[PDB]
Amino acid sequence: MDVLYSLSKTLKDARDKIVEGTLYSNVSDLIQQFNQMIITMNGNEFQTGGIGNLPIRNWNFNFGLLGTTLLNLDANYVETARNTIDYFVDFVDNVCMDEMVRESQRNGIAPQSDSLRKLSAIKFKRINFDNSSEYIENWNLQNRRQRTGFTFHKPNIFPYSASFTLNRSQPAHDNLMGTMWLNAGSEIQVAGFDYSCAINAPANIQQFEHIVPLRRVLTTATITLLPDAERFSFPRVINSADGATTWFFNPVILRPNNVEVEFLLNGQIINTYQARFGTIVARNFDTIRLSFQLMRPPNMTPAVAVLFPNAQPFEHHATVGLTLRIESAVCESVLADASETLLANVTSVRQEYAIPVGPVFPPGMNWTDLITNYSPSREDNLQRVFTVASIRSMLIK
Amino acid sequence: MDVLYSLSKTLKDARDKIVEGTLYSNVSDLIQQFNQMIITMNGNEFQTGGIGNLPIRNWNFNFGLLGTTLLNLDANYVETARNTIDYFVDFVDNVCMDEMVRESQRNGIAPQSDSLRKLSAIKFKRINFDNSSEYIENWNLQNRRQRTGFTFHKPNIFPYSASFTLNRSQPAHDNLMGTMWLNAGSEIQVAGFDYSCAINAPANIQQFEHIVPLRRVLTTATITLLPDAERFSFPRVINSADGATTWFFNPVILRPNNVEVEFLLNGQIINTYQARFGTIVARNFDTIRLSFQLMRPPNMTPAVAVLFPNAQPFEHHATVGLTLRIESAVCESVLADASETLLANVTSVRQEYAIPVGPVFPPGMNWTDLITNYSPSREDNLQRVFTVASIRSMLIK
Amino acid sequence: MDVLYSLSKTLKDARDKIVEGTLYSNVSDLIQQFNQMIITMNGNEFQTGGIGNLPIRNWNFNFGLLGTTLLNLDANYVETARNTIDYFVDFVDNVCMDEMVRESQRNGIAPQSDSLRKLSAIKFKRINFDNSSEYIENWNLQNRRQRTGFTFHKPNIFPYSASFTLNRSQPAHDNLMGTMWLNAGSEIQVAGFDYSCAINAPANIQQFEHIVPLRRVLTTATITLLPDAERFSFPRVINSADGATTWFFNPVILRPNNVEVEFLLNGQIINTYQARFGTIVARNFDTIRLSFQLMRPPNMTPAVAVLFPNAQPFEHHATVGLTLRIESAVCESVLADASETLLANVTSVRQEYAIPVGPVFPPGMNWTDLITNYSPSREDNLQRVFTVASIRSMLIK
Amino acid sequence: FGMQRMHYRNGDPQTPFQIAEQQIQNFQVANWLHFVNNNYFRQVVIDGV
Ligand SMILES: [Zn+2]
Repeated sequence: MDVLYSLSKTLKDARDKIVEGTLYSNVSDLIQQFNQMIITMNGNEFQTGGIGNLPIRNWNFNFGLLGTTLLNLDANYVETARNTIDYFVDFVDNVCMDEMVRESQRNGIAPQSDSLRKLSAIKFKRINFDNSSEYIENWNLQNRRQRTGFTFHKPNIFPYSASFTLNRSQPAHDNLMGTMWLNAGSEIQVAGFDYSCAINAPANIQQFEHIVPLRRVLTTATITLLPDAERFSFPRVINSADGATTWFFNPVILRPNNVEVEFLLNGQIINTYQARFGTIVARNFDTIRLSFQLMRPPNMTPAVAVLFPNAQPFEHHATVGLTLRIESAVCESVLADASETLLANVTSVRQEYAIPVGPVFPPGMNWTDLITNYSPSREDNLQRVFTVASIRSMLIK
Repeated sequence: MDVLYSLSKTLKDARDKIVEGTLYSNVSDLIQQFNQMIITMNGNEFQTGGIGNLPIRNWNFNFGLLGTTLLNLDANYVETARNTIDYFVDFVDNVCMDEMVRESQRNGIAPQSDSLRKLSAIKFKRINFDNSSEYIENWNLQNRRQRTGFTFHKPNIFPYSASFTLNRSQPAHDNLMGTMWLNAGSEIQVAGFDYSCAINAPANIQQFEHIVPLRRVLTTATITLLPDAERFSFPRVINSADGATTWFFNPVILRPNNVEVEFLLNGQIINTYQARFGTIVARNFDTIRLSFQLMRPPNMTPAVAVLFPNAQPFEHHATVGLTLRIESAVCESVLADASETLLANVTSVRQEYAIPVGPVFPPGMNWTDLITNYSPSREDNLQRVFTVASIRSMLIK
Repeated sequence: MDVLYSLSKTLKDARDKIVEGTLYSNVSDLIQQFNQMIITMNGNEFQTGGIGNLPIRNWNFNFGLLGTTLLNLDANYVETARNTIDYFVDFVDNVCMDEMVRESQRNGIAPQSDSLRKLSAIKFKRINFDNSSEYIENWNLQNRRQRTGFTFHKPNIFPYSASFTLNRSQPAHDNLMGTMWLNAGSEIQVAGFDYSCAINAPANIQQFEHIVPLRRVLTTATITLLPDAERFSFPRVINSADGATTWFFNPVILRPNNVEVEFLLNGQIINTYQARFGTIVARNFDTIRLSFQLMRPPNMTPAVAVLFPNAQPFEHHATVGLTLRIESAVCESVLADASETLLANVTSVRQEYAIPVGPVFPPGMNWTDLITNYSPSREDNLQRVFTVASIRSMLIK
Repeated sequence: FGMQRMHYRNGDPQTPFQIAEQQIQNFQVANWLHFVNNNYFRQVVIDGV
């Protein structure tokens, strides 16, 4: 993998630095690395493809070295360099695609493509250059069993889940108490509703709890916490738990009472925020516990009093809410985020070449299913494919 | 353009590497590049400005090479370097602004300012250095006819458009069926509404469709598709199509039925997702087709049954909807986005210097108009100004 | 601090470039820099910790220079290098934490830890290397008293503020005119409401204004403006200004007319946008003035007319809202934002080591309070701790 | 190695071995040349001297 990254990095540096008219002192070391790559690759043959519709291509290498005599690079030098670089970049592209379209249930971190297995040989180790990218750096750290970390903007951690739980219910669904929630990407929206508005609840308070566990531990996360859930604040017709019928939800929003957001790591309270909204920091956690109450307003004006009676015909249903967005985070594992295009690249290559479903990833690289069952084997395969995808995107635009 | 970027990169590397105490072995090659720049630029005269209120300024170059020999740079070396660096930074700033504030209907890509036209001469080619930044990479690739690529976070691909279509209407607007959408930036929010809740529709189903074309093809796009449109789930008073009167919209939200989101390229379905929400991937597409259905709940509790009558007076109007946000994408053409500041920089310079409306861009660089009539000449000029803006931001804060 | 950054930079380069198999021409200058660092740091005794629970650590340096006799670095060379690199990284990490957990009301920009004070000496200037990161570049520019600039995605420039203002009211809270808003992070969401729908207002128009003064001047800001406030478009029950009672708000949303957005600097309108939504640009501003109007629809169909009677008992309350979001901006001072992790890192270190509340920052690094009272001393200390956090984030995952 | 004669200009900042280690592909010869190029004494204070 490091050899593949080195090939990509040296080709990128060659395309950026070997330009007409530049001094040879700007490219002396780069050309030494390039000639080392050419010498190490010459005489070897590779084969990429043969899975799904990905074409089978044979790659041979016989390239003269780049010269070391000009004071300033000229058109001839750049033409030769680019004619070599184009072939090398195509070979890297196809190696990366072949690696991305493959997965393995056992030894998922190891190379899966024939070409990457060949490049894993010691003879190619001389083409190592530097490992400066975040993904390759974490690849090396993971190989060394050292602590890793990827910085994500809006991490796609929570699998899509729009659901509701009812703690009080009747077949008529006319006097309900419960919670509704949407967890998607980096957003949690939870609403606790009570149709009776806690008229008879002890102390005229109804308690609501929402426990969202994560499949991976996040660290140093910035979180925006807002005191309302706009997604559960308008009239709804919702099909019941079993789908046998439908119930009506006509909410009236009150402020959430005694809001407590706890970020727990292995069941230990790492961070706690009481009635604090806005930007907060969770340094280390694997589960989020949102606790909020609906308190019946002790004093009501006539309008609110008419809204909330003491008899069964509850036309308006009291509702409180919380919204929790994860703006940024750090995770020792790989995830999908709103900024990077690695999930997109892997999915796109697989869809384009009609790769059959394998034994590791769910069909079509469905992120919801993957992050719902983020097994260690799936994590190994996902890191491998994402690292090779980043290597590929280093060269392909 | 390449020469201008090389000047900016050389100056930035000079400012970041030539610091007191650093080993001269850390800056030997950079100093050779700096001396090459000084030699090439010596004896040449330039003029910038003369458009709008941008002042006219004349630039001459008579700087000597840096040649002092030491092991670690001292204060004298840094000061001598800083004088020349300051002058060159000012020159590059003014050249970049002069090029940003100019347009051309024909030959948009080509340099417009006289300073940049001079710098495009062959005798200046000896300052190229490394074209590593994304925008200069794409500039060179486009010149070489290779496929380009710009990665955007929340691309601004949709021209702002809030509208409604009434497939069934009366002058009283008591019984309406239709769709209601807002396309803005990277978000589509659409909602079909039916006041009769498909009481008389075939199979008690109403079908709504929404076709959003794109002015440019996006590739490897990750998209979040959620089943409710927040924007169109509240009571509204909306002016009619002709603006003569106003009508009342009082929605009650039902789950969208038989959702089908299709990403099509040249009328061919490239990607399709049925009844799947959360994160999805569209590898290549130029239009989005969202189909959804309002199905009358076959089973309803008394509250819902009262909500939906079969008579005329429709107090609650059945509404279904979808939200679709492009979190990240890749485009062959430049676009605005939420993470870049190039559009902001160009617009800011033009506004500050009161540049008269040119023949290409709309007044005030209105992004809605630009992305609506995103003509080829507009794309050429926009890429030129964005590349210049990136070059300038390499040096200016 | 430049010395600490150079230590971190050279250690990062050693980790990412001293890899098995790499040519020695790829690490020639890096090895020279590393040996320079070892020479300069040999024989110096440092101490870190002592504040809160941060352990007291003593650091001695008696290392040997890296070898230079291998054409290609092999496994033994890498292991030997890592032995010393680990110790240097640990020293840098502890220095960074000790500096982050400290603050000073006077000269908050000056180094606060003994280790950084000692590193500020002249003898350590030899370890300077290249200052290419954004934060160190701004640090050097600020020390030289030059321009400073940080680019923020969704800057956290608005202290959390969710409130309402009543311009017409009475104890019954059944005929209210006013405006309710939420300013949070990078989003302003305001909504002006009138219960009588301007039945008796002059020209059937009610004016609403909302002034948001930023605590720092933003520049080249890309902003999105949308014509509704989704957060104040559903029924709710709000506590009174004094908290004595609660009142009912039942919005019906109309289109805001005569929308004006003014971006002002020192009270002078710098940008003005009238009846324009979507992407807009503010080149230089420190205050945002949002003006909008509730216009009673001159013509109404019966369904609309029934909503707005001319007598007191108003059941539906006319509301018009605006939503403004700063997608991207540039600021001279440091701010938390959606993409960066510096605020999270500083808060995480302080929480983990239980640093007692100091005299500069608010308890627990509460960003709402910090940006509410962002005094010059707080700005200096925050820039210092953010620069140190960025320096530490290139070594610690 | 069948390489063209090194036209070495007097006063060149690099020595013939320094040039040859770059121009030569054979690992044994290149490694030996590199050792000769980067081989130095080591200044060490031993017993106060
Ligand atoms: Zn974002």
